Amino acid sequence: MKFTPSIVIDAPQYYVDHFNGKYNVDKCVILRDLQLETDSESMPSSLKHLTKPTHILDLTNNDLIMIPDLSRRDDIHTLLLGRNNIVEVDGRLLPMNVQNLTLSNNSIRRFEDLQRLRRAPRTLKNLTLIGNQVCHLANYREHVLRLVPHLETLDFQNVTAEERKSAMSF
Amino acid sequence: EGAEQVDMPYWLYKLHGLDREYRCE
RNA sequence: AAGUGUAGUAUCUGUUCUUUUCAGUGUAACAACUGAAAUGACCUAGGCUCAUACACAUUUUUUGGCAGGACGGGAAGAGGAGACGUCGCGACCCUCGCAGAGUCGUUCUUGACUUGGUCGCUUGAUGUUUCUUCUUCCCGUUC
Repeated sequence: MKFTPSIVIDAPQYYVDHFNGKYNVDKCVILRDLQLETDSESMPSSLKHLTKPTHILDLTNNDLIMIPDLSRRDDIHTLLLGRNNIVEVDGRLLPMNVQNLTLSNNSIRRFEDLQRLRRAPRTLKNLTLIGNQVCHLANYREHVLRLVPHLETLDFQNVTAEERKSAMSF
Repeated sequence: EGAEQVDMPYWLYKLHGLDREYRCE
C-alpha cells in the first residue's frame, strides 16, 4: 500500500529501452526507478532508498494525489505520472535536471495549480498535461507557455515563437 | 540465551517377524 | 519336634532396547554377534544426480611527461562579436509505407553465401581559435 523501502529493494529493476538506468521498488506494491505501475501508490515517500541511481520513474496507474515528498535526486530526468489523480504540484520540487514530466490523465483543474512548474529552472523541456480538466479551460496553451517558457514541447506539440509572442500579448 | 548461574513394540515386531523388508513379485 | 546331597526342570518378578547404513559370522529366515562410518548441494518416499617460467627496450601495465545583505536566471536602457565545423524547435517541403536486409538447404526453427536530406531560429545546443562593465524591475536559495 505505502511506498516503503522494503518495497524499494526488489521490483523488476532494469534499464529503460532508452538505456535510462534505474532500480525498481516492489516487495508487494508501488515502485520507483523504473515501473511504479499498478500498486495503488497514495503518497510518494521514502525516495531516499532510491539513493539516486535512476534516470526515470514510471509512476503510472497509481492513486497519487499530489507530487511532493521528493528527496533530492540529481539523476532523475523523466517522470511518467500517467493515470493517477494529481490535483496539485508541490512547488519546491526543484529536482535539478528534471527534463520530462508526464501528467497525462490526471485531475489538475486550475491554471494556478500549474504555476509550480515554472520553478523547474531550464530543464523541464517536455511536459504533457493532456487528459486533464485544465486543458479545456480557455487560453490553456498560452498560459502554460507564458508561465513556464522553459518548456520546448507541450502536449507533444512544439512551442513556437508565434504563440510565444501571443502569450506575451496576453 | 538462558544459561544463568546462581549467587513402539520395537523388539516385539522383530520377535514376531514384522516390519522387515520383503516384496511379492 | 525339625533338618540332607547329587544332577536337572519349570515358573514369577526385577533389569536391558534401535541415529542410520554397509560387509562378515550366524540363523530355517530371523534374531544375535563381529568390524567401519560422510560431508556438502538440489528437486516432488524417491535420484542410470553431482563433488571431495614469465607480464621495465618501439603497438597496450612499469609512462615523453611536467608546466536588510549575497548568489544565480530572464528582460530593458547606456558606454560580447567574426570563422570552421558537429547534433537539435518549426515547415510552405520532400517523400508514402510492417518490416540490418536479400536469396537457398533442411525441418517446425536454424547453417551457408553476398552487400531524416534541405531551408529558417523570428534572438536552438556545443568544442577549437584570435582580438577587446554599470543601473532598474521580477522570480528562486541562504543568513
